Amino acid sequence: FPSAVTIKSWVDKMQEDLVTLAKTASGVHQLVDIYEKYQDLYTVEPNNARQLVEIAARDIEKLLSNRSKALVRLALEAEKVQAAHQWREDFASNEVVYYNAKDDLDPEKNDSEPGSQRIKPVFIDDANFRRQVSYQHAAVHIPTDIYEGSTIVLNELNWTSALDDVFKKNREEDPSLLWQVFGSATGLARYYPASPWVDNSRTPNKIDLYDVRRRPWYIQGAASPKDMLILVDVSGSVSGLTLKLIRTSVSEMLETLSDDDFVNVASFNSNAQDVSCFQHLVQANVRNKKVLKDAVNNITAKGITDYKKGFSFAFEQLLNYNVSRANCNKIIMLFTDGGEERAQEIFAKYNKDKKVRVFTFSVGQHNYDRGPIQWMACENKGYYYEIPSIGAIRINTQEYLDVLGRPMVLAGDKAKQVQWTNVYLDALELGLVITGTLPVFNITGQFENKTNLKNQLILGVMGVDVSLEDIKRLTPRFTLCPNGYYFAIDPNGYVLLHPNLQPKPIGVGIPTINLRKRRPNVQNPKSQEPVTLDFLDAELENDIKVEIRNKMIDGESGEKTFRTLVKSQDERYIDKGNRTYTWTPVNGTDYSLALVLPTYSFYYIKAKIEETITQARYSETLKPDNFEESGYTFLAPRDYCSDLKPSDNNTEFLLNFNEFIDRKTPNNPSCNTDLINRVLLDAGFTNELVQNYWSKQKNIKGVKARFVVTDGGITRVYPKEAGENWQENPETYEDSFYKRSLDNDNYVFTAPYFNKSGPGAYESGIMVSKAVEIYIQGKLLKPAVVGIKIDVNSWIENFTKDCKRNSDVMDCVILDDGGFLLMANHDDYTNQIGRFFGEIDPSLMRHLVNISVYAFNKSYDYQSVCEPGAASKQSCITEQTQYFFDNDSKSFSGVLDCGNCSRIFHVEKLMNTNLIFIMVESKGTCPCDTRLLIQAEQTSDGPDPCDMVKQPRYRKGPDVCFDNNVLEDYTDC
Amino acid sequence: MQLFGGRYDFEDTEVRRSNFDNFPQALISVFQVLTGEDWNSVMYNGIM
Ligand SMILES: [Ca+2]
Repeated sequence: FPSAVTIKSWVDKMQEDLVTLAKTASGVHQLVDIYEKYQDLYTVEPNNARQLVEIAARDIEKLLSNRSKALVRLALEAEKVQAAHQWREDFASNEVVYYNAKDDLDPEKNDSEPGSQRIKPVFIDDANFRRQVSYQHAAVHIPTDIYEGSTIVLNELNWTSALDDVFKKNREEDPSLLWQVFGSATGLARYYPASPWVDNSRTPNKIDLYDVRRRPWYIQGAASPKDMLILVDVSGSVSGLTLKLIRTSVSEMLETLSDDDFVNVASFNSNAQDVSCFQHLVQANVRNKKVLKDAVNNITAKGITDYKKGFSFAFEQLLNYNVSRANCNKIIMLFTDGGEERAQEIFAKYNKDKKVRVFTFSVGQHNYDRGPIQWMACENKGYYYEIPSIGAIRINTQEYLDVLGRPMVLAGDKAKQVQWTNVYLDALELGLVITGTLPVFNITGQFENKTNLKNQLILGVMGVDVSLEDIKRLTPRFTLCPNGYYFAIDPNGYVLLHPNLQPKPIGVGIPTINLRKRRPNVQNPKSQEPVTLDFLDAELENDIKVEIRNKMIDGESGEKTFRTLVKSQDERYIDKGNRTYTWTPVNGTDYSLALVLPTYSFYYIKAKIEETITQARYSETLKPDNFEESGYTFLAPRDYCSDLKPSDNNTEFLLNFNEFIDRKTPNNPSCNTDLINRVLLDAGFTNELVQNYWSKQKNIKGVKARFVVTDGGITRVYPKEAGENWQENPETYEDSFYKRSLDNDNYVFTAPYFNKSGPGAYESGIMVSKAVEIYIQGKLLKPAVVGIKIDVNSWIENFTKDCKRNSDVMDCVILDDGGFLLMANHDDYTNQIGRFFGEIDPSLMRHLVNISVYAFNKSYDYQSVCEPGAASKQSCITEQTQYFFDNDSKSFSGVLDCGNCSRIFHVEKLMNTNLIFIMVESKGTCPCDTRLLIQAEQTSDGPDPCDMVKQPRYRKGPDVCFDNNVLEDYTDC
Repeated sequence: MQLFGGRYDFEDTEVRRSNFDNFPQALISVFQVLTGEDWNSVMYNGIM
């Protein structure tokens, strides 16, 4: 076994060769000098990371304020127009003319049902809507199993017909409004601009189950946060069909809870016990609701009934106050069948003062007494519902928000504040949106106090959408490096804006399906959940980010500079980088906005090209036909001007961009002149580099492709034969290697992918990158990244010239920070270049992690797609592992004793890069292998929420709470 | 009412009206087995 000194000299010569090749062939220094030699085509501007957050916060506040002013108008007009409605009950001679969405578009139907008359709209096509909209009238959605023609439905379609003009004037007052919707308490939903519903009833094969009264925005704007305690009855008498209906009902009831509401599911049969692992009110987010549902589906029925025990347990759960609650509505939902004990004793002993409501559900077709249940219901300010079949569940397990809303109405004008929803996916396929709701009150005879019987309930809820592409336009991120960004936060932790919030639903657990119990034509339902992604679950979690989070949740301003691990774009690496979080509150609302800037990003470059001759000269360079003189050129698809749109076919986009910049003079009337000036200046610099330097040495020994990726989208790969071998993204802010090589202060090797279909091992090469770095006025800058693709063969032969090809005395590998194989010494390893080393030598890798050369961090990805297990794709949680260097010491000598044998190894880190040379006794010596050490997204289900509720994250609640008004009616049951 | 009294606790939505739950409903369920009409289905619920 060679000594330490010879190995050190080997890695010294190897590192020197690699670094000098990359430095003298990529052209780092030359690009630096040409970025520094001009100093007159551009200027250096500062990023005042406080002024930026303030401006963005005010723009967001102003946008949400303009969306608020368009809501109080709708609500005023709706209240006034319904007050003056006469309630006619014969609609034959006076037809109600309206556009029922989800009706057929073939122009020869002419339905005209009794009392109603449809409309055939024009349906122009639109932007800001990925569909066809008609700005002439509002569309109506009526749930599938609600007849359109009932005197209750035909009346809503009468007095709502006077909303369309306020819809129109709101829209023409602010042309960037998305859907406006009035969702009323009779199932209807009247939205504008009209657009055909995505699922017709049975014109396609699939059904639509959309009830505006179950939506998050409606259930939010129709009541105040709750403390529910579902009290299932698992006595022996509920066995049979009653138990099945109780399970389905409890699940469909949980589906009506949001993240501000707290819930727990008890269960009593001569003994009151919890149904799950919780034992106190938990926060009712997607994971806790999943736990509760999975625990309720296991309920069995056996024993005697005892209402006193169950109600003692429920009332004692509703008095904890040692935990975090919503503190607003204390209600008990008793799911039972029928009984004989009303138990006045417990109701006098626990809520003699009537603070806790009771809603009693009597489920099934049985012959038991319901007198006691109705008494419990409408003695404790509650209500009484009957659920005889699976069809009545959806309508009875949602109608208690008519009872909970009485105090909000008796509060009057005090109870009309716009409040914004979580991020969720639009039902008309607009992406992710937030909706702002405001309830609408029923005031008939309000100046003389006539009825006040129908005037305790609301009519509906008025909502208006705000897409997240509307918010991501007020936070422009193109004067920051690929590393800095904006992100906002609820008073709940959940994230509203992030670079890691994707349009997919948040996954829970591990997906399991039983293909052998699903008829092919049954139309399974899909989902309703919001995309509630916590802030600590979008990034890596320090205990300083926990501090920043709990500090910006309670509306504080400030700043904090620290050092953190950042996970690269491709989830394979980790970098120790400095960051600066500066946050502020959004004044009008309860959001908080933060900006993350990495020091070295406090200055940016502003183009100053005004000599139109230089502009035209630079613009000449990005034209396809002269590629052989400048190299394949990609241009990032940013919106430089209003006309052209990102094409996703970058040749299409480059052609449109060139024909645009020449099709309109450099006057730039409607163009984002800063983006374009920067792109053109950048193209000039890059082309000058390519012509003056890469053209002189047309071919080098090891190089395969020399590229430059910079700010302004300009990507240039020199030999066009290598332009077909650029699998990177053209938007330079998504180039993983770019964001990685900006962090590091040296060269970075990107190990290619393995066993993924494409040119990936020998045709392309191994990518090496270094970030250009210039000093203008003593100000650091990193404007571009230069690179190289190293030929594998030349590296092999420089590697061999004691290691010999296919030796069996020892193995000699080269890995990177991340544990990925780059250059081996066995011709079967070298076959699998780019694979994780713990997959081809697990013992050595576990030992390396043990002796503290490779540290690792594990995290969860909550929006993943998986193939379902056994118990097309589903959404799933995937655990991700990432390895990196922790100790900054170079050499590590030792020996692993793998059982009755021992192989000695020596590892040495090639300084000035991120490479580690390992040399070990051969693996054929010891016939040991524990098991592979896989680094890949492993589908998991943790963390266990049974333990997170014992010590939950910080959270602040809404302080407006409308319950317990003393002029209520509560003569209903 | 002893043998099949309250044992028709089936987990489906199928309806079974001829059962032995109370006396007026066990008398009707016995009269029908006595007139030999559809008595072979009152046996399959009792066997299942
Ligand atoms: Ca017969």
